[PDB]
Amino acid sequence: IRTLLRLVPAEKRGAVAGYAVLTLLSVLLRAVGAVLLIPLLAALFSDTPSDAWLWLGWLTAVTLAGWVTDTNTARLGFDLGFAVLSRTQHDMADRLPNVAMSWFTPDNTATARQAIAATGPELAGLVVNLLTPLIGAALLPAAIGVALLFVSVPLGLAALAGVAVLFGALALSGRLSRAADKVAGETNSAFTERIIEFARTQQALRAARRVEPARSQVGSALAAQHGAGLRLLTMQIPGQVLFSLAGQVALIGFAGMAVWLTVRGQLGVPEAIALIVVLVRYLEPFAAIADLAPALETTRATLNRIQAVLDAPTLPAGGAAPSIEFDDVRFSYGDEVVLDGVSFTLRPGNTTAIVGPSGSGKTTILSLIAGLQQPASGRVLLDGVDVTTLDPEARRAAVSVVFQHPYLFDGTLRDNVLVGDPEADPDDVTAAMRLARVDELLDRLPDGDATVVGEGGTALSGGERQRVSIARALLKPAPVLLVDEATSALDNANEAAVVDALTADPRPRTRVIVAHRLASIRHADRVLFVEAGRVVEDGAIDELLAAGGRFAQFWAQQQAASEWAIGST
Amino acid sequence: AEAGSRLLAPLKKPLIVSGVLQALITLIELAPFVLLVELARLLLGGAEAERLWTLGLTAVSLIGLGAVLAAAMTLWLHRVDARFAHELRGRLLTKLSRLPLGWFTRRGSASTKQLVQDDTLALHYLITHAIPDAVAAVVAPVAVLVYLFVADWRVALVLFIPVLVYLVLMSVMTIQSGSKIAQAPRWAERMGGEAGAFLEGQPVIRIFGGAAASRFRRRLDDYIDFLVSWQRPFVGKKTLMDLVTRPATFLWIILVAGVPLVVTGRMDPVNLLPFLLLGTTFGARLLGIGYGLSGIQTGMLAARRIQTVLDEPELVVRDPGTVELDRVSFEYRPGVPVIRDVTLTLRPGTVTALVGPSGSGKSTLAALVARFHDVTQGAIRVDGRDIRTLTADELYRRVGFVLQDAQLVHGSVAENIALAEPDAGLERIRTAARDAQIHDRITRMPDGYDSVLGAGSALSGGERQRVTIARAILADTPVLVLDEATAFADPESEYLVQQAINRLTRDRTVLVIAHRLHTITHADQIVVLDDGRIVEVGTHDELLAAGGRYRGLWDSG
Ligand SMILES: Nc1ncnc2c1ncn2[C@@H]1O[C@H](COP(=O)(O)OP(=O)(O)OP(O)(O)=S)[C@@H](O)[C@H]1O
Ligand SMILES: Nc1ncnc2c1ncn2[C@@H]1O[C@H](COP(=O)(O)OP(=O)(O)OP(O)(O)=S)[C@@H](O)[C@H]1O
Repeated sequence: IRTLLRLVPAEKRGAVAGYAVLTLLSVLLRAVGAVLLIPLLAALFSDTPSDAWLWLGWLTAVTLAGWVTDTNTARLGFDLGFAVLSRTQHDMADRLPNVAMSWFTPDNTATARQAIAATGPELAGLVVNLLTPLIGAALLPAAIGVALLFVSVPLGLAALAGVAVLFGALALSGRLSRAADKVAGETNSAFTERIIEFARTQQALRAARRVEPARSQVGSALAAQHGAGLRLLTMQIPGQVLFSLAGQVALIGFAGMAVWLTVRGQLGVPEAIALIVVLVRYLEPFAAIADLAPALETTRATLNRIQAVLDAPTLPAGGAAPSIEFDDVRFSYGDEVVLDGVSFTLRPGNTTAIVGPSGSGKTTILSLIAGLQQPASGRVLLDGVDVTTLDPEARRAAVSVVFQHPYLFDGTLRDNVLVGDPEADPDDVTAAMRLARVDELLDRLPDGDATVVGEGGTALSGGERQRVSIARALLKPAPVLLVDEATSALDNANEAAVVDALTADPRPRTRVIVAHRLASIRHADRVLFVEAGRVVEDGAIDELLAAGGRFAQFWAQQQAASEWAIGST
Repeated sequence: AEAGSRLLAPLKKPLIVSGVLQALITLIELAPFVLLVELARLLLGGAEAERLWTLGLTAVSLIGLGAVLAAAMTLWLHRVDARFAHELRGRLLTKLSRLPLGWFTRRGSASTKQLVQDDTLALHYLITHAIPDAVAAVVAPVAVLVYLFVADWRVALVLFIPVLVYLVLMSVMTIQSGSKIAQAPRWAERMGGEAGAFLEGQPVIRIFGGAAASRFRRRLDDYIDFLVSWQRPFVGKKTLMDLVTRPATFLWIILVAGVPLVVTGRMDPVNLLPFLLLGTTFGARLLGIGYGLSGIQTGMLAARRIQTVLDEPELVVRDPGTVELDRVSFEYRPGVPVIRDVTLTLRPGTVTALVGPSGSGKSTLAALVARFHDVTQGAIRVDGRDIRTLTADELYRRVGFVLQDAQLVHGSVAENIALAEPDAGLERIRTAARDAQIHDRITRMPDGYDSVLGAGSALSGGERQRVTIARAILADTPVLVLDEATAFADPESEYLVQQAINRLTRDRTVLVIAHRLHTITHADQIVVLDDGRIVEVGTHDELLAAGGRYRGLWDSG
C-alpha cells in the first residue's frame, strides 16, 4: 500500500531507508540460509558426513547475521510504528477543524470516528506485525527461486514460475473467500430483515391485536425463503481448500521433478533429497501470507479510512452591525435542493425573525450566514463582502450562533461560558450570565458557576443547557448573533432568556432568529416566511398580519395552540 | 458460562462429527510430508521406478481425498448450519412476540439489530469456520509433535528449547504488564467517546473555537503516550521472543542437534528429514492456536447474548373503563425502586393528568397501566379485572395507548389507519383521518390513501404522529394512556395534533403524562409524583389552594 509513504513523518525517512535495506538484507540472508541446505544435506546424506561441518559453520554464521539484522529491523519497526502513529493521529486531529462541514455525512462521521478511535493499537504495531513478516514471506520464495538458478537452471526457473503461480492462487483464494463472506452476510441480512420490521413495529402490531397474524406471516415467509435457501454458497468450497491444494500440488510437482532429474542423472540422490527439502523451504512462506491475509485486510480497511479522512475537502482561505444580503443563493445536500433563488437583505441592527415550515432551510440559511457551509451558487454577503473571502480569524470573529442543540462539553459551567471569549473580563461574563438568566441556574447548582456540567458532573435539563448556550453566544463580541431556537416549553425562563438576548443585549449587532413560538418574534422588526426553500412572504409583523397571508395563518395557529387544554373546548 | 453452551446443545453430535472429519482432513494434509520422507528412504535404496510410481499414486490419491473430504465436510456443515440457524430464527421470532413491550425500550444493552442480525451471523461463523479451523489448528501441532517424537526423540526435545523460551518470555511480559493490559480497554472506550464528542462538537470549534480542539488533543496525546510507555519497555522481550520462534532459528537448532548425532552414527540421516520438513515451521503452528481459540471465544460471546435473550422473562398470563392502581410498586432493576406504593382510581370519563419533575417516574406508571411491564407488587385492575389475567388482545382492546415515537407498519395509509379494525370501510378510514386532522395531507399525496409507508416515507414526524392518532381513534379503546409530549413533538404542526388529541380524548378514561402544566387545568384529576410516589392529588384549584408541591411547580412554570 502506497499510502504508508505519505503517513510516515518526514524526519523518519532515513529510518524507512534503513528498514528497507535491512529487510532486503534479511531476505538475502534467509535465502542463503535456505540454499545452503543444498551442499549441507548433500554432504550429510553422503558416505562421509564429516564434510558437513563447514557448511554448518557457514549456515550458523548466516543465522547469526540474520539475527542481528532481524533485531535491528524490529527495533526500527517499533520506532517507526510509534512515530507514524503519532504523525497520522496529529495530522488527522488538526485536519478535521479545517474540513468543510459538507463532508460530515453520517457514514463519513462513522468512518472518521473509527479512524480516530480504533487505530491506536493497530497503527502502533502495524509495521512490525504486518509489514516485516509480509515482506519477508513475499520476497523469500523469490529469493530462493532466483538463488536456485545457479544450482539448477530448470529447477530455479520452475521455482520462479511457481512463485507467480502460487501468488495468483493466493489472490484467487482471497477473492473467493471475501466474496463468500459477502454472500453469507447478504443472505443473513436478507433472512433477518423481516424480524427487524417485526421488532420495530412491535408496539403497533401488539396494540392493534395483529401480533398473531403478523408473526405467522413472518414465520411463513422465513420458512418459504429457507426452502429455496439451500442452493447458496457453491463458491465457498474452494475458499481455502483451493490454496492449500495448489500448494500441495506444487509440492508434489517439485518433488516429482527432482525425482525425474535423479532418474535422468542430472542430480545425485543426496542432492535430490536436499533439493526436495529446500523446495519445501520455498513453499513455507506462502502459508505465512495466507495466515496474515485477514490482518492485511483489516489494515487495508483502516488505511482506507485514514486516507478518506486525510483527503477530505478543506474550506478555501481569503464593529458595526453588518447588512446580511443574499443574491440568488442555492444549496443542496447532494441532490436534494434546500434553497432555490433565495434573495433578501437584512437591515443592519434590525432583528430579523425567520419562520416557516420544517425542513424548509431555516437552519440551513442560518448556517450559510454563519459560514459553516458555503453557497453552492450565488453569494452570501456581510456588508458587501462575500463570506467565502473572509479571513479565518475574521470568519470566527464575525458571527455568533446559538445552535439548535446546546453543544456542551464536560467541564465547569464557567469554562463553557468563556469559550465565546476566553479573554473576557469577569464583568462581561457576569453580564452574559445575567442576560442569559444563568444566575437563576447558579442558585440551583451546588458549587455555583464553577460546577461541572458534564454528564458525569451534573445532568442538566434542556432549558439549562440552552441558557448556557445563550450565554456562550452573548459573551462573544460578534457583530452578528444568530439564534436557531430549540426552546422547550418545560422552561419559561429559556424563553425569557431568548427575549432578553434579542432585547436586553446592549451590543449593536444584527440578529437573526429561527423561531417556533410567538414569545420571541413579537420583537421582530421584519420576518422572512421561508417555505420549501423559497421566501414566500416578507415584511413587518403588523403588515403581514394585516395582509392576511400565510404568516397570518401561522400566527393564528400558534396563538390558538398556546391556549390549549385537554378535556375542555 | 453454561448459557453459551446451552444454545449449542442440539449441535453436540454434529459438531463432534465435524471435528472428527477436520482432524482427519488435517492428518491427510500432513500425509505428503511423510510420503516425502518415505521417498527419501526409497531413493537412497535405489529401488525400481515402480516403487516410486506407486508412491506418486499414493500422494495424488491422498491430496485428492483431502480435497474431496474438505468439500464434503464444508457442504454438510453449511447445510447443518443453515438448518440450525433457521430453527434459531424461528425461535427468536416467537420470543419477540412474547417479550414485554418495555423490553424493546431498553438502554445499556445491544439493539435488536446487533442482537439478531450480527449475532446470528457470528453463530454461523462459529459453526462453519471457527470450530473447524480451531480443531485444525490444534490437531496439526499435536500430530506434528507426535510424528517428530516418533522419528527421533533426541532431536525432538531440542525443539522445546525455543518453544519454552517463547513461553517464558510471553509469561514474563504478561505478568509484568498486567495492570496496563487490564487498563487498555478502558482507555480505548474513553478515546472512542472523546472522538465522538469531538466530532459532534464541530460547529462550536468552527465558530467559537477556543480550547475545544486542545481538550481532545490532550486526550489523544495521553493515549499515544500511554501506548508508548506500555509497549516501549517490552521492545527487547518482544523482539527476542519473535526471533526465537522464527523458522530459521528452528532450522539452525535442528541441524546443530542433528549433525552431531548423524556424523557420530547415533542417528539415521533419513530420520532427520522429518524435522527439516515439518518441525522447522513448528513455531508458526504453535502461534496459530491462539487465533482459533479467539475465534471460538468471539462466537461464544454471540451465543451467550442470544441465549440471554431466549431466557428473558416473558409476559405471564395468570388465572366501563375504570382503572384502579392498588399498592403498585415497580423496579426496573432489582433493589432500585422507581415506583413505591402508588394508589389511584381513574374514574370513568375522567382525564386523570399525571405531572411531576423530570425523572420523577410519571411515564413509568402509564407504562405499567398499558402493561409495558408487570407490577412487582400490588395489582392494576382494568374494569375490575387485573391486567395480569387479561390476554393480550383482551387487554389491548380495553387499554389503548398513544405514546411517544409512534410507529408505522409497512403497508398502505389505509392499512396503517385501519390496523386495529381492517374490516372498516374506506369511508370510516376517511372520517377517522378527518377526526385526526390528517385527511388534508393524505389527499395531497400522489397515490392518495394507497401510498406505501414503512421505515421511510414522505410524511414527517408531525404527520405520522397524526396517522397513529387516527389509528388510535379508529381502534375505539375505552381507556387510553396518553403521552402529552406528542403535542409538541413537531412544534410546527402543534395545533393540528392538539385538535386530533382533543378529538381522541372525547369520552375515554385518559391518563395524560403531562409535561406542560398549563394543558391540565381543566383535568378532572391531577396527580403529583416525585421519587416514585404520589404526594398530592386533586384538581388544579384544590392543589393550588393547598399550598403544596403543586403550587411550587405552577409558580416555577
Ligand atoms: N445532515 C443532513 N443530512 C441530510 N439531509 C439533511 C441534513 N441536515 C438537514 N437535511 C435536510 O435538509 C432539508 C432542510 O433542512 P434544514 O436545513 O434543517 O431546514 P429546517 O426547516 O430548519 O429543518 P428543521 O426540521 O426545521 S431543524 C431537510 O429536508 C432536511 O431533512
Ligand atoms: N429500564 C430502566 N433501567 C433503569 N432505570 C430505569 C429504567 N426505566 C426507568 N428507569 C429510571 O426511572 C426514572 C425515570 O422514570 P421514567 O418514567 O422512565 O422517566 P420520567 O420520570 O418519566 O422522565 P420524564 O422527563 O418525567 S418523561 C429514572 O431514575 C430512571 O433511571
